[PDB]
Amino acid sequence: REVEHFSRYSPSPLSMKQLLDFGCERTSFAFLRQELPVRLANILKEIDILPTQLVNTSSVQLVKSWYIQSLMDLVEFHEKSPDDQKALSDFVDTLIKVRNRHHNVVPTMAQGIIEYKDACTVDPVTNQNLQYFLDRFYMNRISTRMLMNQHILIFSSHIGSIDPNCDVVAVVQDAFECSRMLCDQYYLSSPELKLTQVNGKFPDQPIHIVYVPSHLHHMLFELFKNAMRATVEHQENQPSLTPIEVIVVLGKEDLTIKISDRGGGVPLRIIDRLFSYFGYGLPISRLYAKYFQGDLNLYSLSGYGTDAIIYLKALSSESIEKLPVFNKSAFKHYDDWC
Amino acid sequence: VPREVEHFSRYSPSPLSMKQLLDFGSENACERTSFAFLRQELPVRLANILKEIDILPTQLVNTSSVQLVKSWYIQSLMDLVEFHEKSPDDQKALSDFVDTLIKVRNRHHNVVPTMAQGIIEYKDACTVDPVTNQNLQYFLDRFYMNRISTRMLMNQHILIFSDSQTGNPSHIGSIDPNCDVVAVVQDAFECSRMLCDQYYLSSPELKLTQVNGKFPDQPIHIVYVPSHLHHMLFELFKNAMRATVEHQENQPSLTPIEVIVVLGKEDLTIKISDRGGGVPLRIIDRLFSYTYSTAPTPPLAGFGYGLPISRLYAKYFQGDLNLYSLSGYGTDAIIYLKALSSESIEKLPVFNKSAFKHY
Ligand SMILES: Nc1ncnc2c1ncn2[C@@H]1O[C@H](COP(=O)(O)OP(=O)(O)O)[C@@H](O)[C@H]1O
Ligand SMILES: N#Cc1c[nH]c2ncccc12
Ligand SMILES: [Mg+2]
Repeated sequence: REVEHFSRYSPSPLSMKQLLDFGCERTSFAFLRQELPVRLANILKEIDILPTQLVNTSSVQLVKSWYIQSLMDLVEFHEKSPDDQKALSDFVDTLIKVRNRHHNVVPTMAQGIIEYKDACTVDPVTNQNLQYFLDRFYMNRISTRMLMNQHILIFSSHIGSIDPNCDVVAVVQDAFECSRMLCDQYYLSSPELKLTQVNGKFPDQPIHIVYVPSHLHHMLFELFKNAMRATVEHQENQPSLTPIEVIVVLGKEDLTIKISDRGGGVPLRIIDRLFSYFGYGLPISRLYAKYFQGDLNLYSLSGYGTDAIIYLKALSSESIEKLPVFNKSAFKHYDDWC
Repeated sequence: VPREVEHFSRYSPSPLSMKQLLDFGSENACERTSFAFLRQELPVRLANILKEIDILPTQLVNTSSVQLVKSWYIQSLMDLVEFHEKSPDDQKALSDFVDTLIKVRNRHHNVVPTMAQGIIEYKDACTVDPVTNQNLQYFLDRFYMNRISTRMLMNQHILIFSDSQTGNPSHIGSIDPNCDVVAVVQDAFECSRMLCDQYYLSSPELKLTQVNGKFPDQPIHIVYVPSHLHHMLFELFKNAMRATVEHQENQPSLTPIEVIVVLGKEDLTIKISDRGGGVPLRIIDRLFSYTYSTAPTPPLAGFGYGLPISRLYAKYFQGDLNLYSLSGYGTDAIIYLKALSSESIEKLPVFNKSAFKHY
């Protein structure tokens, strides 16, 4: 019942500036007790149009059961007053419970997908719909986790998960070292980092933007793992490893990071496969980039190496949630060239 | 439209590979067979695009420029259908067919500027331009790709079977089976340099590197149409040179344009890198719209055809062209070409229900 009702609302996207300028507990409580059920209900309605053999997997049934229970947990606060202190404190406890309940959503959904794909025939249309759904499902989770964690961290130098002066280069170095450690453990060697930076907006000044560092770290860690693996495997018959070159550029509207390796590249024919849905790190990393209207692209030189590029909005006011909405256009989405 | 247009528009174009075009021009060279194919295929391709011309905005179709293009295509279609009664064994028919292709080629010589002129007028008289009108962008990709394909096929026949039009001795028609990619890069760069020097009295240098992953240390060759490759590189070099000079105009020297040519198992990839300040990601898509240009409309820049037309040439044989920019620093332009001639297959538009739906 509650699912159908709240699915009629459209999600309300927030800017990073809103999350900053705002971060009153009563206001956050009133907003989130409405907004989180809306987002949960919207994606629940989309789960119901997936193939029947996929929805009936124990994994998708778990996700659906968790999301429905969290929606009901949150809807129960609509009968409470924002002035009710126990309700404010219980709301924090409930968000923590919901976050704990959703801790394993990503690997559980992935398990359902893998089980369905391995067991059943998947026509090309269905395969494209699964890509469409998974992008939207995982973006939806990124967004609910973002909002809930903001309220938890603030009300239970950063404003919640947002660093208003994110040291981009420092995140790049941290993500690279994380990948380096795993590369050394597995291969006994790893490429070095050759980093340069260009502050076009503020010449010679350090590069800072408003951003969620954990998101940026996730994107860079995944790209570095892939670039290090490609370098080591492509150059296994070599004494030394070519470095991974990174340039960080702050323009007027955009913050760009380009990661270059000489790991042999990938044929253009199959480059898109890397973004197909464990092999989920790259498509999810692109979701993180697009979440606040950024983007993540790969362009490879098969036989030589690969360039990975992250785009982020440089202005917090333009960093607005990109949210999926279950509406006529979505349902409809589910030969002019030879 | 004439009955011949309606009839032949019902057929789908038949795409060929460069391997076929090569074979049909050398070992499998049979003038009769090429005649039999082209006298049907060229009407089909002309009729298919003529149907899409009819559904353009009435204010655009009625420009003298578009009406002329339509009149040219119809006459060429009629010229070709007149050969449907003749026998391939008729040597006079084969000779007349060559003469007719030369006539059609000369007639279509000014199609691209004529169509572009029409778009310009339709923009001044109605404020409608491909930048904001997705239907016009959609049509122009298909119209220009269609012309690329018909010019390709007719030129192949002319340059192989005509008495006086022999083309390049080392080529099979317009196809170089051993295209020296790096040599075309250098030639295109020099062409762009000469034009850049006339607008700015300076031009960046070329820093070229090459990697033959498929045949290490060997010169990089693929089967390709060098004129098409030259056009793409020339347009991308013009863009990189303008961006570089104007962005570094207060600097004692110019950073070079860096080019890497890589031959892999399936791909030939050319990346052109500049330090010309880059482009905001927001407007990246706008860049590939016909007529979009940050320069005033006039030539070095301003007509806004470089990127979309160059992308058409790349995609014509299943390649691609992308642009990735670091706003505030520079831009990487990347060309992808198929390394195998058997996979270099014509990418052709077809007029059908799907096409009609897009409009
Ligand atoms: N390498 C580059 N660096 C910066 N901007 C570029 C680059 N290449 C293209 N552009 C932008 O894309 C626009 C469209 O380019 P193009 O289609 O070649 O037409 P034109 O060169 O006539 O403008 C240009 O006006 C320019 O603003
Ligand atoms: N992300 C990423 C990658 C960066 N380099 C790569 N080389 C081969 C395959 C994937 C990648
Ligand atoms: Mg240009």
